[PDB]
Amino acid sequence: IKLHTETPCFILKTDVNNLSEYHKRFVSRNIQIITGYIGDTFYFKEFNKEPKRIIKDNWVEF
Amino acid sequence: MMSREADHTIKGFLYQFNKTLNSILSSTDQDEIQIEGIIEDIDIKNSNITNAIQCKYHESKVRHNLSDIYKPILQMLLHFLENDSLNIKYALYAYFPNEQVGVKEVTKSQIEEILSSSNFDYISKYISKIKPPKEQIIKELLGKTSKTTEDKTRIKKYYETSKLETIVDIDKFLRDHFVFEIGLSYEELMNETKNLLMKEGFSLEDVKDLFYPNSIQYIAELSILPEAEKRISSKNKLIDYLKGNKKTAMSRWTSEVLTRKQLLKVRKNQLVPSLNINSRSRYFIIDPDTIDNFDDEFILFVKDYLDKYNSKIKLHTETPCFILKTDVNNLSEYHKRFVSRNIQIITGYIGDTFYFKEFNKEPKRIIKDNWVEFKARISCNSDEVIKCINYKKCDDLYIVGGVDVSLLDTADVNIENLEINNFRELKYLLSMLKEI
Amino acid sequence: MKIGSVIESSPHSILVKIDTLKIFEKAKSALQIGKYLKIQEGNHNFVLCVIQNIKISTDKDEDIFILTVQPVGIFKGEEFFQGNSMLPSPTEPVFLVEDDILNKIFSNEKTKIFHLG
Amino acid sequence: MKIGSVIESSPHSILVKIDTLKIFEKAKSALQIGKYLKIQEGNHNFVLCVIQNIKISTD
Repeated sequence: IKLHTETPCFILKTDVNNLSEYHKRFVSRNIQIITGYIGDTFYFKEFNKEPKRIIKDNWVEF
Repeated sequence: MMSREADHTIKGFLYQFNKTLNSILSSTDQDEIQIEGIIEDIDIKNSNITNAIQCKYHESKVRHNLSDIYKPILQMLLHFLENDSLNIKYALYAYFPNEQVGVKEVTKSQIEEILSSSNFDYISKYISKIKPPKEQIIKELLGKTSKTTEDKTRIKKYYETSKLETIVDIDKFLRDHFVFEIGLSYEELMNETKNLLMKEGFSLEDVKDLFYPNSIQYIAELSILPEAEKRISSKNKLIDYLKGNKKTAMSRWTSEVLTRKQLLKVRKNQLVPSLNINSRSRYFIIDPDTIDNFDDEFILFVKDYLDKYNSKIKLHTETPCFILKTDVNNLSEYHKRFVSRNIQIITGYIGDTFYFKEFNKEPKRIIKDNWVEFKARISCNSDEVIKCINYKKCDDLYIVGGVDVSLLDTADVNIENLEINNFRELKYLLSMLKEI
Repeated sequence: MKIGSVIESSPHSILVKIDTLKIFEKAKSALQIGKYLKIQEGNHNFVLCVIQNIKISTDKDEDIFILTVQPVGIFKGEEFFQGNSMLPSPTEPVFLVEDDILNKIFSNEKTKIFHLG
Repeated sequence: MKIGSVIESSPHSILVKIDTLKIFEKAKSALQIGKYLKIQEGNHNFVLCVIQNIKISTD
């Protein structure tokens, strides 16, 4: 948490529905990811926000 | 030009209130009342019906002037034209400073001379339906959308001249389906009602604001239950004490404008003590299409609720929750409308799948900043979200509109039914709006 | 308007801390000994206080701006009640005082008034 | 522990620690100078005490 400070970005050649399915599957396995889609509309400010960290609790937002 | 049906409903409501107050005054022992019973609806499965009666009176007059009770009697006869099955016990109530108190001399001739009325409004409204004309010309004239002065004059002359009969058993209506007692004016009897209610401990203004409306509504609600056998009542003093407990229990659902301004009010001062604690969990159960312009004002209402009850970073440790009554869809559009306004919420739904762990998580907060992960929970009325609500119970539960409160455990939960029409009312009841 | 938050509360005194240098310099005139501040309490109530002490410190890299205030009453709803038995909870904002509240304090009746100053 | 716990007992004074903010805010009216408190002393006995000072701060 204290050393790895940057977040990876995976971009896929798929559609939004497959992205939602992958989001479901990640959430099932307790992996916090952000897609930038609320339904069908993309959002600039959601996608490019830095994750918050609480080093005491070893928590990263996504 | 307001519809006359609304005025008739208002008159029926006034009769319901005054007859209920009469029953409350006469509630001494074993009353077993059947107040009201017709709301001008479709289904009448269980009768439990008194009548749709009206109480109208002019300023002051020794006799009943002229053409006074013509509207109520005409409406009563028209309603009787489609009345059957159990007997419906009609009545007519009025006030007169100097008149015979009790049943008036009403056997046969009164109606025959009332039926001889020659008013255009009466003929167009109820006389035509009760007594069909014997001419095709008059039938065509009545059905016309627009009527001229000549048509109205020909109509009036035809009804005054031609003797028209009817197929309704008038004498049967007069013998049983009517009664006319000259009563007292309940506007001046409010003081006597309060004095009679001022026989227990109670209080001075508590009877005025809390006990009397609750008694009126509870008695009026005795006949709205689907079961027709629930009206069994005996020893009215004991049920009066039971209602004394019930008024403190419920302490809401006031009908008229008593002590209450704008459209709804007076329930505000009772919600203030609970709305003054920082660390309290408040769950809202809203029913959309019961609130005007819900789509364009829900987000602003949420913003104004959170900028007052979820602003403090350390004292406001409880996350509000808004369970709407919609489908699993239509939550994405609300989420989009919240994101565009920089408000962080969680739904618990990814597409159409609900997640138990995503709805019961406590938001991580950082006190050096003013960051909370999410500020509210907004979901639908499905079974899994109700199970989540039951898993983590709230301190106060606000029911807006008519929503099935079943499947919700109420161990230590205060239920606060709030009937409203728009978001100004809700803002005023939650003390985030000083005026209307 | 907003001035600071409470650090330490006692029935004798309440300690409030100023947010930043900018806020304190903006409202330095209003923060003198004998003037009035209001501290929220709950979601609708306020506790009026009078400033007794000011103590601003920048020893090394420690910015400290502490006021000591004393409650004189509580503003429940739109009415004013005297007393010193409310004790606002820590981390509670301090909001200065507007003219409407002060005017409502010195209202009394409408016939026994006496304008002195 | 409806209200709190005892952190110090002396023949003249007994110090009591409140559990949480929620408890203090819920029962703030009852916790004023001059009011009364019960402190469990054993399994059956109780000690009735009068509140004399309140001090609420941040650690």
